Amino acid sequence: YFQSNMPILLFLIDTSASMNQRSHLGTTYLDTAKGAVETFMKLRARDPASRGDRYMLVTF
Amino acid sequence: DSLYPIAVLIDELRNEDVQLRLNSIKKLSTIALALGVERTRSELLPFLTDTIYDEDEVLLALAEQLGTFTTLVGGPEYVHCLLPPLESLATVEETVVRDKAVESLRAISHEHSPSDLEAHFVPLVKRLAGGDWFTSRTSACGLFSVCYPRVSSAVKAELRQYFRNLCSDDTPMVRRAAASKLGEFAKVLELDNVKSEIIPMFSNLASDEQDSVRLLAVEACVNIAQLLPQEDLEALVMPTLRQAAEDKSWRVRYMVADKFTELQKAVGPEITKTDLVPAFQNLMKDCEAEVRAAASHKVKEFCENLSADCRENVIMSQILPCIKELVSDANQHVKSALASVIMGLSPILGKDNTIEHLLPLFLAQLKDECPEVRLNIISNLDCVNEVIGIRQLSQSLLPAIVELAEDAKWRVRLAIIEYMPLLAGQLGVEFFDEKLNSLCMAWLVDHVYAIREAATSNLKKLVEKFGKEWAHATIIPKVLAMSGDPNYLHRMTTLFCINVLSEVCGQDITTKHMLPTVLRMAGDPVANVRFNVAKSLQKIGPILDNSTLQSEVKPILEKLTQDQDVDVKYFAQEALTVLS
Amino acid sequence: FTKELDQWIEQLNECKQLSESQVKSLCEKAKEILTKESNVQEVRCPVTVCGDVHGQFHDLMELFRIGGKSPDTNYLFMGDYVNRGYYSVETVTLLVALKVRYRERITILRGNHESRQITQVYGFYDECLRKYGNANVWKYFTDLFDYLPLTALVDGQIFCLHGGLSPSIDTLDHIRALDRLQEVPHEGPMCDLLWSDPDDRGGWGISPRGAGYTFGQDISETFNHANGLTLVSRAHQLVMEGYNWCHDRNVVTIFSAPNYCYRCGNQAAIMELDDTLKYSFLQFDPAPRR
Ligand SMILES: [Mn+2]
Ligand SMILES: [Mn+2]
Repeated sequence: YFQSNMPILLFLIDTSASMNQRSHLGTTYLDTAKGAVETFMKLRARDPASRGDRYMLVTF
Repeated sequence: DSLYPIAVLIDELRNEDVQLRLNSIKKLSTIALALGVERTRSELLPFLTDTIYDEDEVLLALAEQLGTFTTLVGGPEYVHCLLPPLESLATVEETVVRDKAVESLRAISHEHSPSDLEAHFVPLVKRLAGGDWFTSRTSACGLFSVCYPRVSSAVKAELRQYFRNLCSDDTPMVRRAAASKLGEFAKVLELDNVKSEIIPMFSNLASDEQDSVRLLAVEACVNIAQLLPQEDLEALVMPTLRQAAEDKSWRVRYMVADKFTELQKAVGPEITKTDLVPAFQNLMKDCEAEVRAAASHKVKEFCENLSADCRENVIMSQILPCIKELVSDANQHVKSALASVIMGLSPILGKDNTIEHLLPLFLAQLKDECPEVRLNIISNLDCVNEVIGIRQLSQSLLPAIVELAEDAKWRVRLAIIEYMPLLAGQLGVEFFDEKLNSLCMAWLVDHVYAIREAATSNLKKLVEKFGKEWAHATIIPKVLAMSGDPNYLHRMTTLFCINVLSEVCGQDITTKHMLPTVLRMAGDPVANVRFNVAKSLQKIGPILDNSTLQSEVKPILEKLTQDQDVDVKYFAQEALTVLS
Repeated sequence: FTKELDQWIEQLNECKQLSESQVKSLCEKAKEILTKESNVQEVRCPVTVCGDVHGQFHDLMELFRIGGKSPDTNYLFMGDYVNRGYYSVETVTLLVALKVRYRERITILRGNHESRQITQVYGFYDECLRKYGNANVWKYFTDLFDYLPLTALVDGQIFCLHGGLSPSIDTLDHIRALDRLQEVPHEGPMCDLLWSDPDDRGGWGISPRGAGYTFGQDISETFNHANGLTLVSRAHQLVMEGYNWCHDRNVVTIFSAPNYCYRCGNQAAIMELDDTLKYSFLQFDPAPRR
């Protein structure tokens, strides 16, 4: 009746220009955020339930 | 005590590093030499046999070692003691170890004398063929060909019986090994015994359920046909070849196709005329592309080997329409396979037949989209040239090959370059200048270096044919223009052209036209051009007049031998020595 | 000494390996030659730039037939001479021999496969064992790989390199300041130069590989502007057409290994740069093998 087995992962990435600040890594905050989303999905993919996950992207 | 080489110092080397184990096995000769030969046979070889290891490379090295162990075991007399450990190696799951063990077994077979072969080797073969595991059974197949020639007749009949049983075994890979080794095994047998024992089982192999065994049967079909007398092939081999050529599996038909020429050679021409040409026909007209390509490459070899009295009739009545349909084949590999051999039919058919029938087929393949087709067609242009002369070449094929001098793939252009001397040698100065001289010049500025090199080498032959006045009027001005080019590749190309041109242009032209251009390139900014100038001055030194050496060539080489680039220094000083 | 080197080059052109002692002496000479080279080698303008060869010896012979013979043609090789090929030993030995014989005509950079771990995993070690029976030749070559320059700089404009750019590297002075005498690390400035790739993204990113970064067009634009470069020549990635322009002509990838793993069916290209930096890519197909 309702599919709760397909979770929605909405990512609200801050795209304000303040996210151009550079860490000690030499990458920007936005680069860290993109890498964080990628790492999040790499970690999520270990779970077999990760199939059917809806990934969404909204910005500022 | 820990000093016995046999057990101790060997079973301690089972460390994680495999390379140490291979090193121990590689140097197994030294431990054996340290031990007494009687002690070796008593203690070393039973240890090798009884113990079982589980590393493929060590086992392979061990099997390779045992093939040369006859000197360190007590000579050929006691060589039978090497049979148990190799037997243990012949029963392993890994196939490569099994093949190496069989190779070692048949290598030490020669060391045995007939009596020992009957006493020890033949029971070993019986055990291997009679083993519970199929691996030993396949291993036994390769052992028949070396034990057979040097045993008694009763033992030979026994060997025939066990090979027949092995061939008729229920296990597939055993049948595969038996079919693979059937050709080698039947080589040494008696001919009547071949007919009685080998042939019925061979025909049974060709009619088996599995397709790989049938493939190996057709593989062995060539040797089996070659062995037999010609009066027997209509009833023994030919029905089997007819069965095989119509097999459902395309692999069996394919490997029939590659073996077709050898079948033709073996069975004799009249049998081929009667029975092989429909088999060849429906192999070329077959549905599968692989078998069509396999048959296409055998067309020249097949047709050339027929009887000349009935040869051309066979070709035009059966082969030629099938060729016409293959030239327009959908698959490019079939067309390429046909292209590599199609020009070979020109001397066979004759001049008029080639013009009326083969020449449109050449033209169609010369304009094919596939580069392999175009490349394979041009490579055999000398044959059609010698057959139809050059008037027909200029009429029919010259516009097509001129279009191929600008081909996308450079190997096509390389073939055209390689075939320019022939045309030049068979055509006049006027016609060549009208059509082909610009083509010869267009290649000197090609992107590919191999094309430029081939064109440079081709200029030497062109000057040899058409004289040096023609070179001074047509060749030299377009070469000298390349010296002023901003790309250093083209300047180096002129240096290479001068290298090959000084030899044929003579003393005067080299001295007054080519040398001043060579000398002015010593001030080039590219070091590559500079040391190639040094190389050229070395090379055109002999064919220059001796008066301008010390006056003109020597100062430039002296300036170059103190240059800043080390390579320019080296080649300049090498030139200085060669000038003497 | 030079005659013997010429004999080795003639022999190696026919795909016959050298003996262990020959490889030892060759790598000794190559070490003493590669000590003097900077991390950012300076290459004069007329040069041919080649990408990965990866041990495909006959494809290297096709490359020489296309671009020309050394020393007549100046060559810049951007690493990855070993692994994924059947003739890694012959390939790397010929390239090292050409470097020793023709010092100023050959530039051989370090690829990401010029390391002990990658060679151990991906078949250069296995090939050395098969062709020599001991790992001493592998030891000599891997010790020599530490000596290879990281990057080159043609005319001061074109920045040849194997992998790409690093978040920690902003200038060429940083590259010149690196200590390249070491095994390539898993993380750090030296790893990215051999492991990074360009991407159609914004800014930096995590490489799909286990090492390096992936960088967008703005990264290469800022790098080129800050370092006065007009182009970043590159290798390290399969290109179906042999070469590909990226980042609005700021980066070009060059792959010189046609039919890369003998299955990819790719073309191979080489960037021929003439005296006046006018480039031209020579695409070529794999050689006909007997
Ligand atoms: Mn790479
Ligand atoms: Mn690579």
